Amino acid sequence: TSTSPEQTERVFQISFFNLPTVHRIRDIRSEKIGSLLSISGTVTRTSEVRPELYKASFTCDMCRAIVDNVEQSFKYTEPTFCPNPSCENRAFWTLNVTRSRFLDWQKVRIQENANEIPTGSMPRTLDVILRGDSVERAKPGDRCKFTGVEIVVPDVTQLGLPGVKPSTTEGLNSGVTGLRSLGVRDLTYKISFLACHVISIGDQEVFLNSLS
Amino acid sequence: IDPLREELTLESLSNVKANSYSEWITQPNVSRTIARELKSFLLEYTDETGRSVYGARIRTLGEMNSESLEVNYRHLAESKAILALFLAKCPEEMLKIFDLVAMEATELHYPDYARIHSEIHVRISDFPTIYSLRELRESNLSSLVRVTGVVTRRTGVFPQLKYVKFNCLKCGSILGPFFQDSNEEIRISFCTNCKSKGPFRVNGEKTVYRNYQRVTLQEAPGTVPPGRLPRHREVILLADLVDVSKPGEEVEVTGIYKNNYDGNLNAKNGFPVFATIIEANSIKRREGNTANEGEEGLDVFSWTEEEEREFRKISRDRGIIDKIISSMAPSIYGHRDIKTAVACSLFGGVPKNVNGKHSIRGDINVLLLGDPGTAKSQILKYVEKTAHRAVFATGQGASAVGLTASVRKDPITKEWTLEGGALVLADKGVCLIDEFDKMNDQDRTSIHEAMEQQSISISKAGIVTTLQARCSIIAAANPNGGRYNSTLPLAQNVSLTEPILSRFDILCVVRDLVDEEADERLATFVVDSHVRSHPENNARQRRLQRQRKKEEEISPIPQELLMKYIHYARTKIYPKLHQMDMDKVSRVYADLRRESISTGSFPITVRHLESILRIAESFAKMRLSEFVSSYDLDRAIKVVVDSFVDAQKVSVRRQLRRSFAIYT
Amino acid sequence: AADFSLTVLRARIALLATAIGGPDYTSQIDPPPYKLGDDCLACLKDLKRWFKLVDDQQKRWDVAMAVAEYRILTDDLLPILIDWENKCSLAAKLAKNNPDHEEFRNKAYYDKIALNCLQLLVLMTWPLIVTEQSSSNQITLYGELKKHQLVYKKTILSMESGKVLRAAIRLALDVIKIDRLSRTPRDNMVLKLVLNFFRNVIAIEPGEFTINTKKSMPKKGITSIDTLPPNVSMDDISLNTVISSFHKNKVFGFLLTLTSSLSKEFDQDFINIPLLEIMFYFTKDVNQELLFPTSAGFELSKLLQKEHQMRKNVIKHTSARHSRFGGLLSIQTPDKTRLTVSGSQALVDEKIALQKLDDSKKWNKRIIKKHQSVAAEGLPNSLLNSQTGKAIFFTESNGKHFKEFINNFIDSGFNILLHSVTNYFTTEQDRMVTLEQVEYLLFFAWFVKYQLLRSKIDNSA
Amino acid sequence: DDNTEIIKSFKNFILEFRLDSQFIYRDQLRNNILVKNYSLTVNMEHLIGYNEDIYKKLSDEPSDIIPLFETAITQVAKRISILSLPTFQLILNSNANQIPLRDLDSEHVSKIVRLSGIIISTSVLSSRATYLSIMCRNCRHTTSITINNFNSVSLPRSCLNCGPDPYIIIHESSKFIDQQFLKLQEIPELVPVGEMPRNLTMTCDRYLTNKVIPGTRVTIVGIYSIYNSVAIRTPYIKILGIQSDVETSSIWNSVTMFTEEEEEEFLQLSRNPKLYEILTNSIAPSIFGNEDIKKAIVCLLMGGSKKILPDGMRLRGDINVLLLGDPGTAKSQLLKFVEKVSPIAVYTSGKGSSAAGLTASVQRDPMTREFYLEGGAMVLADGGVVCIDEFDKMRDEDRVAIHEAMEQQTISIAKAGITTVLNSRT
DNA sequence: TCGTGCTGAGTGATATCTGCTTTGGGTGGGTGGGTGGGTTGAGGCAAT
DNA sequence: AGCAGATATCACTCAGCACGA
Ligand SMILES: Nc1ncnc2c1ncn2[C@@H]1O[C@H](COP(=O)(O)OP(=O)(O)OP(=O)(O)O)[C@@H](O)[C@H]1O
Ligand SMILES: Nc1ncnc2c1ncn2[C@@H]1O[C@H](COP(=O)(O)OP(=O)(O)O)[C@@H](O)[C@H]1O
Ligand SMILES: [Mg+2]
Ligand SMILES: [Mg+2]
Ligand SMILES: [Zn+2]
Ligand SMILES: [Zn+2]
Ligand SMILES: [Zn+2]
Repeated sequence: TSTSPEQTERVFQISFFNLPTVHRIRDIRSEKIGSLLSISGTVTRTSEVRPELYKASFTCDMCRAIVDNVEQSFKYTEPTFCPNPSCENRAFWTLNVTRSRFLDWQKVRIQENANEIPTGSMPRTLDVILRGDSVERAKPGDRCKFTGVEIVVPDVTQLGLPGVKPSTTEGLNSGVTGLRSLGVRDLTYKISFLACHVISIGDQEVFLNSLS
Repeated sequence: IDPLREELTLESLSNVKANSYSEWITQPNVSRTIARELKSFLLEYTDETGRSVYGARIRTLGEMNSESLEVNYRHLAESKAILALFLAKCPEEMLKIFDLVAMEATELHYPDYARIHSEIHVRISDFPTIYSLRELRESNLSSLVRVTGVVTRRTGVFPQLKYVKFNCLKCGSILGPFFQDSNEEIRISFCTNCKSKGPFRVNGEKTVYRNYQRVTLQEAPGTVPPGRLPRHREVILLADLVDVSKPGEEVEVTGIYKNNYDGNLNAKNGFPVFATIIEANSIKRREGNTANEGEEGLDVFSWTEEEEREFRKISRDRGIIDKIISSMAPSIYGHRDIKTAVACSLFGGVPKNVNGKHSIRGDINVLLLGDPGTAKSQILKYVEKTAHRAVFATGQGASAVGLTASVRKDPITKEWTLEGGALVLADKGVCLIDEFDKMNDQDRTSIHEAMEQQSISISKAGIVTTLQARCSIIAAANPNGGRYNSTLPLAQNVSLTEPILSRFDILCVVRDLVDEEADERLATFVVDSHVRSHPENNARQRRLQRQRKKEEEISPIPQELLMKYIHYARTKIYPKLHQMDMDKVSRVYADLRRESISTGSFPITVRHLESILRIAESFAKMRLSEFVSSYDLDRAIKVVVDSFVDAQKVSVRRQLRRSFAIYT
Repeated sequence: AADFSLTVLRARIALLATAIGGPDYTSQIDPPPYKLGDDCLACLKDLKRWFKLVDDQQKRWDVAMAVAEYRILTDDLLPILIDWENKCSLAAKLAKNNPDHEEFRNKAYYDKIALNCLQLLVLMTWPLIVTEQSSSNQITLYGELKKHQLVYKKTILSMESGKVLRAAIRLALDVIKIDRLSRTPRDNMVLKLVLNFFRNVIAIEPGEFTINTKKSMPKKGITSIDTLPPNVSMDDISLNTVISSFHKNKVFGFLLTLTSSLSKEFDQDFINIPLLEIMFYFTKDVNQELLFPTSAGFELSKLLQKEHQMRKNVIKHTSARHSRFGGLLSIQTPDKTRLTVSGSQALVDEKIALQKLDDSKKWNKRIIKKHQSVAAEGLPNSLLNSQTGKAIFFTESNGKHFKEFINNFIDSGFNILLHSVTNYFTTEQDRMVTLEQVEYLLFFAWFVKYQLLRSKIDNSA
Repeated sequence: DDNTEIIKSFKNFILEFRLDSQFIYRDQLRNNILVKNYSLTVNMEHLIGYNEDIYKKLSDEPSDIIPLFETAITQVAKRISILSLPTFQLILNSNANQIPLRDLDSEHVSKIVRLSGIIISTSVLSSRATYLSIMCRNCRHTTSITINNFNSVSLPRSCLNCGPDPYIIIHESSKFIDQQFLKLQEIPELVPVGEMPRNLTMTCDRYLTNKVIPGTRVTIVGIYSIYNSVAIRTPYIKILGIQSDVETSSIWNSVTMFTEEEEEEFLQLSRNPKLYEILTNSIAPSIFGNEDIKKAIVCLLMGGSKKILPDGMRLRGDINVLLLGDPGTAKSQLLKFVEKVSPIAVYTSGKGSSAAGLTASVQRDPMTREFYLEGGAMVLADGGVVCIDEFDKMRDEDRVAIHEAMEQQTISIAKAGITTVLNSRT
């Protein structure tokens, strides 16, 4: 019919499963951050699906130069140096959505199963993030088994966000300092989970084709 | 030859040579080619009839002083596939070009139309694909989408700056005006001349303003999975689109799926997540139109000039009223007395305001008190489908303030506010209350003021206001004990009180009696209807033709044509009484009162004389006649007298019928 | 003026691109076949004229940017060459079936179009060099044009598994079909064009990240140095992909045939230098030790053990308790003065205490490094500036193919190529530019060292 | 330059207009000055007749032209009253087509429009600045600012080294005016299909304040402007003239406003030997019979006399009427007519009413977090008639709240620390 | 090929000035949010 | 009052040459 001009490279996703051990939410520790492990819990709440910036592309305000493939951290990121020798622009950039790449993003809230809960104790809660095809695969009330990587989530606020003014434990939760970004502020951390695999534990012609 | 003025061809236009669709469309030559092709499509497109659809649409647009030209997506897709693909993929620039080419087709018909409306907007009617707010993903970004939902929240109409002009704080030079995106703010960082890091005071000698409104679209209860939380989106309504959707309604939104940077979102989530919105292109009122989803166009009750001529031709026929009555609920075998009442209620009367001091209701209320299996709920469903604005409610499912209007505290402003109800939503429409007898007393009592004064009075939390409720009420009820006792008076068969009964213009009592011939005929008709509706029993044209053939068997008038006819008659026809037999009506009223003096009989008051006049007006309206004739008055008298006679007991029914034989 | 002229230039080149031709969607056969326009040859000639009269004589590069914007290459020239090559292959198969069978019409016109397409390909793929005298327009468009060249190379090596290489080989073999005495200067020019095309394809690589130095670097600093286009990865343009494509399309055989009959059945003046440049660009970034080393698992285990030892040595510097434990140390100098240090390791050890004392110091003595951009001299990235240890990670099959090709060349024609190059260059020493000197020296050194290593490993060769 | 010419043209219009042999506006200005009424009411038809160019200039840019007209009026007043006075106010009257309140949009921005509605809320008088005396913190430089209340002004950003915003207002030497805020709703008959009534914010200055009470239909002439509370502006109306069918001044004051020609029309009518029959026939002409109920309604409208005894005891002077009857008696129509004819009246449904609806309601301010008292039908209908339809439908709880209102004509509130006794003479 | 200045402009660096904004409370708002705090009292509504 | 960004004026390194050794 016609030539499609937009054909970008595929974003492959690797999903693991069948791990030898399944952990509980209460068994999560900081020694396993950045490790591949499986957890089990009951889904409590599910957020909506949002587009997440993955590979941003920017254009220079001054000379109209183009900067592409800007990897994004937990916060919004912009270039600092123009690729144009002549141009002096450092801190003046505009995002280009046409050339940018976005990914599906969902936040899932889970809590430990009732049977695993110590008697007379409040359930423990954790945040699970789903991306790509794993989105909308867990519904509230289900008992799911997630396989993924334990991560630590900073306070993006502190780090400095465009247009965002920055800012249990009785003031004893003091963050880390000394960073350039954090001129007089401190950085706190939060344990989260990035899941790459979800398993929920708990007309004639069309039908005939399905059967063996 | 100037290269910027050269143009390509359609097959060459199909071949894309740019890095993206937007870049291909924005090129001068490609833009000129697209504009030329769109103009050709608008000017030369012909339907099955052979006349230019969009020429007539433009004529009507200019006649009504409107600024919105409706274009059917299917027509464009068949005529120009490549242009339809471009519109689907890059709605923005394609819509800009389409708007330009439309003010040159409007201006073709009305040369000086620019003095009325500066710009004309193009609205897409039937997008082939329909999405749910759950199904939206990142692949739909910057592309036309069609979603359905519930208008939970609404803002007030604000003037938004079309063009923004900036001036340097320091230098003082005033930058040229810039296009204001609907989605997010426009700012200037780098000055072309001054080259100053500092901000610009925003000032302008003359600014053009644009209507702006925002709504909170929510998944409809019907479509959301059972027991799961709904999803919502924010819809932005620009000029000419404001106030078209009212809170609590069900709508289908055609718009552009857009994303923008949100700092607080990022902050809260902890990930680089972009906020999403919908830029409304077209709105279709889906409320009470579930069974009308098989039609095309933004409004199924709207009409064209040819359809108006067809309506006139149909009306000129002598037996128009009989056909209209027969076309009411064709799948229901008989009940020609429940169909006549329903038709009269649907058409309604003419409200009157004598010298600005006396207000007279102009709507007809109907009550169906009958046996369990006499096809009352189906009649109510048909009335809901046919009426322009209809609301359906159940007995106990309706509260005293769910009907009428209710008071809440506003989440945003933390102040008491007013919300509408069933009645409000049914303004200039019909309110259907199934299981009327099962209603709570409190609930029932609510509608008393609304059913006669056509207004709702609220005095709560410092809110002193009066609303407009010009809605007709058709209700279905079951007699006390679950079955009518024809021996006892009407009053003893129902628990309703005198005022509520008097407020009902027409009473239709339905009895289920065992009779060989009646049972045989009803069973035969029901079996034939069931066989007719079996799912198994161009492609679109063939489907429409077979549907028309099936419909022709049981209805003399097409259903869609009937709905358009009813809407046209209600909107454009206001019959008046000038010649009429005063003595006949006076004697009928006196006789009705004398016969109703009996204890336990159906109440009779001046309301029923006014109802006789209203039914005469409605019968006159059914023919698109500007004046009530004697035949219509006689028919109304016959209807009312027959209802009154049927409401009586078995013992005295013969005497009553013999006495009133003169009028009927 | 300048902006309006740029707009007119872009519009005219866009019209040319749309007029060259495109796929014919009318035919039901899928994927659709490319169809030539009415004035394909005229369009190509006009494009070449634009290149000559605007890009070079006026010292600008707007024509190349306009050509890259509208995808003239990836959509018109490469499909044309591939279709012509497929037609020639079908004709050869038919001749095999029956030599008298022919399925060609307007063969001369098709060959003319193919030759013009190859010439334009060489023009667009020619190396880009920025000098001190380069105009402002040339300086400003360096990075964008380099990115477009990267895209061109990726498409050339990927599309149809790289059949345009086979098309160029066929064009060269057309010249080879006629005897050396019968070879006209045009044929030698075509051969040089093919060799230059191969050299350009091998040579292209990511450019440098140029930053203005007017202002001292901000508090933010350098984010990243990325020159790759949006949808291009290093895997597409690496020498591994080049080796794969060349092996698949039998480019190595053609080059070996040319270099084995060198100076005997060919005119060496045209062919000696292009071969030398091709081979230098082949072997400039390749370390010869890697060529003479599952084993991957064994090496991974060894590297993991090495990292484990490094981490174990690092552990002694970490405190068992958390940071806020708060141990304070006082260390006595030879004179009675006490210095303060913090950390458990300070209390438990003395060398750690002195190391921390040193480390805590704020003042730094300035270090000035004399850095020369290689792009300034026009040279490519090679062993001279590549960081020591930078290894080209070949696959087993690709490594075997590359080793076989190099071995065959060294056993066939390295002697003759070196002799011819040395004669030609010593005859014309003064005209040498820096690039030619570096090229000759590096080629000689690389091949001599590789032969030494192979002789050590294998007693035969 | 052009401003001086505009002022001269306005002065010439004031000093030269005449339709027969009376200079209407000159004499009107003199009479207004005599009684310390610094204003002037101008009929726009006269302005159009005198010179269409002046009307065109006024309509094109009202916010920039009206102040020049006020300055011209002030100059003419000084010429006519002082033998060699704050800025005078301009009040406009027009007969242009009334735009529905809901039809006000972007197209009507910064233009003179006429519309009618119902006032639902009024604010407490505030203070605006007209003449400001300022002084610089560092060098103590005295300066003055003259401010007009028409918005398209701030303290100087730079002194005349001194830091940004160096001027501080001296209050004892400044002059202020009165300002008020009103909320205008749309007429119930003009509301579109199935829509809630719409509210509009409006402002009045000086002599247009304290002119309307909540619940009274009014006609407003003003400018449809916008103010920035980022890509949007909040619409509002700048009142230039108020026209109402109820003499609010004569209702809240013992003072009575009636022209001599009126007073003598009402005396002649009273002299009629059979005025009772005329008034009885004049109520609900479209309702047959019910003569006794019509007489009762006449008596209720007229009301009795209230006496305050020396000991402090007060005797009610209002008449209440109840209609208990069968359906179809036309009681609701009589109630609607009574609500229409009485100078002050509120029509309420018993069903749709509450205890807090019909007396007064404790309401917390969202911002100040302070509790205030809003008013209900029996405070909004003070001095008038309350038509309580469907009396029987009213809950007991709701009903019981009416006794003191009916008999003692007062509302006693003891809620959220608010102890007050309101007045409800209905 | 060491020693001692004289020249020198380049490449820094660090000692040195120019503009927010804040607390919390409506003397910044509701096109910054309500999971960053405030917050007890009255009022209307549905299930009971 | 404190904090983060920026300007501009402060030195220091490698650069290279003349004399004589
Ligand atoms: N004497 C009359 N003259 C004119 N119209 C009348 C008369 N009596 C009744 N009507 C009409 O009868 C209808 C009765 O409705 P209305 O609401 O006025 O009744 P109501 O007496 O308040 O009864 P309900 O108790 O049922 O509310 C109205 O249309 C009224 O115009
Ligand atoms: N007169 C009739 N003609 C055709 N179908 C009928 C008739 N009466 C009843 N039916 C059938 O019987 C059913 C009656 O159910 P319904 O009318 O909904 O109950 P109710 O009368 O209590 O509302 C319907 O599904 C309808 O198809
Ligand atoms: Mg039913
Ligand atoms: Mg009533
Ligand atoms: Zn730049
Ligand atoms: Zn400037
Ligand atoms: Zn000063």
